Amino acid sequence: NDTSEVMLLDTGWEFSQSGTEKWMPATVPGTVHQDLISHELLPNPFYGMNEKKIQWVENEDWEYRTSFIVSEEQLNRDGIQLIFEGLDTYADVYLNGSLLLKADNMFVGYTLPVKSVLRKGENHLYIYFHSPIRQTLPQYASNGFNYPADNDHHEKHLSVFSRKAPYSYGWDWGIRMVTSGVWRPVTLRFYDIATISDYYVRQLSLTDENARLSNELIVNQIVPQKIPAEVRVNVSLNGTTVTEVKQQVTLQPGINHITLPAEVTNPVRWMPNGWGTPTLYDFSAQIACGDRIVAEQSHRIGLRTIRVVNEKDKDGESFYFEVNGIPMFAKGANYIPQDALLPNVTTERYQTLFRDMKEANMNMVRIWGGGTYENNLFYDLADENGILVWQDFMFACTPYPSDPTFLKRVEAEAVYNIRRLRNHASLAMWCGNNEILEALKYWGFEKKFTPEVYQGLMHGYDKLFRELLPSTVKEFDSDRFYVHSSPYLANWGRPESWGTGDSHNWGVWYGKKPFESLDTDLPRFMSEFGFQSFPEMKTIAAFAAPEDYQIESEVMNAHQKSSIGNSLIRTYMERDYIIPESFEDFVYVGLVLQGQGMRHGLEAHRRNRPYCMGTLYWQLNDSWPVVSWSSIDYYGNWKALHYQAKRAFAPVLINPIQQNDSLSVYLISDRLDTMEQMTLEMKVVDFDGKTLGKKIQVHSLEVPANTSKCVYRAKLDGWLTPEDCRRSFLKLILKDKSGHQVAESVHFFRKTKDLQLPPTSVSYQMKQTDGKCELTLFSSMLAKDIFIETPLQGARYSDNFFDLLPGERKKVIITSPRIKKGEELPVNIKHIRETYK
Ligand SMILES: [Br-]
Ligand SMILES: [Br-]
Ligand SMILES: [Br-]
Ligand SMILES: [Br-]
Ligand SMILES: [Br-]
Ligand SMILES: [Br-]
Ligand SMILES: [Br-]
Ligand SMILES: [Cl-]
Ligand SMILES: [Cl-]
Ligand SMILES: [Cl-]
Ligand SMILES: [Cl-]
Ligand SMILES: [Cl-]
Ligand SMILES: [Cl-]
Repeated sequence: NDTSEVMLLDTGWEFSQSGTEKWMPATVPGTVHQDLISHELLPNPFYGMNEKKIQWVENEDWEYRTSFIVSEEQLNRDGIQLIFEGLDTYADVYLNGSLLLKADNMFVGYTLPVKSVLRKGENHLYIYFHSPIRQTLPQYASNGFNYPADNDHHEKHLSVFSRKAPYSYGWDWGIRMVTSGVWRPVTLRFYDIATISDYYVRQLSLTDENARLSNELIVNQIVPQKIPAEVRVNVSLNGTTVTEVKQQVTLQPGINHITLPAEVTNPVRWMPNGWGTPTLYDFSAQIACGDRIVAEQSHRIGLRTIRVVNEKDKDGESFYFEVNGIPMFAKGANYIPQDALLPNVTTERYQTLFRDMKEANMNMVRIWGGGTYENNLFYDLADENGILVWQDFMFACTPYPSDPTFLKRVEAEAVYNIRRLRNHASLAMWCGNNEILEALKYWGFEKKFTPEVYQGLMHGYDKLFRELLPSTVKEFDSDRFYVHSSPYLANWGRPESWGTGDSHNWGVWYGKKPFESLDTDLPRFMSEFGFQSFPEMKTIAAFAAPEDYQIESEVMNAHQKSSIGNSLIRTYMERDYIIPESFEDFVYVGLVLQGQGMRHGLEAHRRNRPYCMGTLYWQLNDSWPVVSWSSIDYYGNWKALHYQAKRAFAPVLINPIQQNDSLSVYLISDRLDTMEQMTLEMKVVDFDGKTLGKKIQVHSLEVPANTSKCVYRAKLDGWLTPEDCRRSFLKLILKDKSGHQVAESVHFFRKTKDLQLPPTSVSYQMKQTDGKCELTLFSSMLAKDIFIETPLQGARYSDNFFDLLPGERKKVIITSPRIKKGEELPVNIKHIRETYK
């Protein structure tokens, strides 16, 4: 609500491969690749072997153009700014014969004063995008060594020279699409007197009784006179004013700094997912000049404390988050770009992914440093879903340059994004990079370079990650934690270091260690651990013809970038499952495997609180159709791992853990309230539905807030025979004093491959309407790890990848806007015994 007028330059753009004099319609925001696809000038880059066929684009320059009209009335506004929220990457901006800007950083928004260049009538904007490959060949040639960036899929590692999304050059789950273009919106704003260049709501203090805020405004006045104004900040909640403050000023030409204190008595705090409401106040700053509101800016603000506790202690060095005074065990995942082509990621897709996180009970997401600083919508959704955000700076897995020019470019992206993000309730901490010091010290790299260059890399590390970035956080976001790297010291190979900070476990997967190692190999905080899976068949069909379905085939090694890939999946599967003959059935067990194995680790982490205070698995999501460590595939389909993470992160969890022919049962709660007079009930049930022995009852159980506690141990010997352990399972239920159920769990006493699973039909009734299909499933005998498979991309399930227990009916709701009444939903139910003879 101000007097400015904004024109979106988001239609009527054209592009041209440089020097062909051929122009065609473009979509802006967008990418060169998508503009080509859309005129059938590229094949589907995700389909089959098209990866090799699309690389040529990275070697060309690309130009974009648009025309707009400006009226005499508009040209008579005091000020007119052209805003680029993003240019990828080396971009020459020309308006009406003027070079406005030589852009050189994908991660920076540019605000350009243009009134003096604009013309009544037609106006011509041209943007020239230099190939970031050809732009940096001479830079590389001058360097006289290749930076060891193995995820840059090219002999010459040119990524490290450019402030560009690292993953664009490739990665061990990624396609190489080194694209260009106007990747975020272009707006022209026509205004009077000034704009608000920045609005920071700085929390000075927070108690139950009062919140103290400093409203800090930078106002850019574009007229040459002194202008009396009143600054106003309105604090509102759900449309109702809570407090109003104002301040007389006389704005000077150029930058003005304005500071207004405001207080909220009896503040309603922002809570993370699980602990209550993620309450957001509306803070609105207005600049009023007489009758007219010349500038306004708002932020949604959450009133909370977040402290990162990173202190020497008996165990080494703690690493945990205290939210509103309470240690909060972190439960979430590492997030990567949702697409090879970032502007194709829509509002719906961002909303669905946060629905996926919130429904799996997560309270944290790490924006890993080989992606982007996410758009404003991402942080807004993290705010309104109660997800803490761990923000890496966009450096990952290689040393980077540290020359003055390079540092100046990084300082600019750090100041831009810190100011862009520092008003979000969700933002919890900054991290300098992903695994750069680990890589410098341990991946070797030392053996690859002269000592001279090595020493240059080591001092270069300090200049960027221990000086420039920490000092910048201290200046612009002084109450947020910064750490130079994840992991900061813990090395997976060095068990003595595990008590010290966050860990990236590479024992599971790279080191081939069994999932069971995660019960003994305990970190203070798991920032990264993971396991691959092939995605389900409807997702393979999207990139592969039926001809092409094989475990180490051509396209199934092309769709794996890790190279050890498909082999590790078979090696791990054989330990716990019978390997099926059919590709389809192997795909299904592979989803089950990744699910069970990772859930086991996620449970170990919560079980070992307080020693361990969080787990973020690698990885939530995918950028394209591919074999990856994801829990959600590129089309939004939940793998078994997503259902399993949800189960393992449930606020109260019954965790039966069997080691050394003994069972222990823990009760784990992340609730803020302590539960009293609880009963654990267990009974041993055979795969036919017959109870073995008596129900076991443990009464008088306290479940204190934010603890893991053991409530029952029993040696297996004398309780069940080896034959029994292959033939039955443990059913566990937790109930309050009044016998109402608050949690259940199922426990198997042997590896699935060692189970005597009876042959069985899962039968179902199906009630199908618009958008919806309600299945009632039944099997008189145990059906293990059932997978209700439909060919409908993106279908959501109330539940899936669960055991259907003997005799016990189970309701499952499947939903999709594409479910039409009368076209019966194709449904194929798989279970483990079905996969071998
Ligand atoms: Br201007
Ligand atoms: Br400006
Ligand atoms: Br000032
Ligand atoms: Br955006
Ligand atoms: Br060298
Ligand atoms: Br530091
Ligand atoms: Br055992
Ligand atoms: Cl504070
Ligand atoms: Cl005043
Ligand atoms: Cl040397
Ligand atoms: Cl609960
Ligand atoms: Cl176990
Ligand atoms: Cl329940």
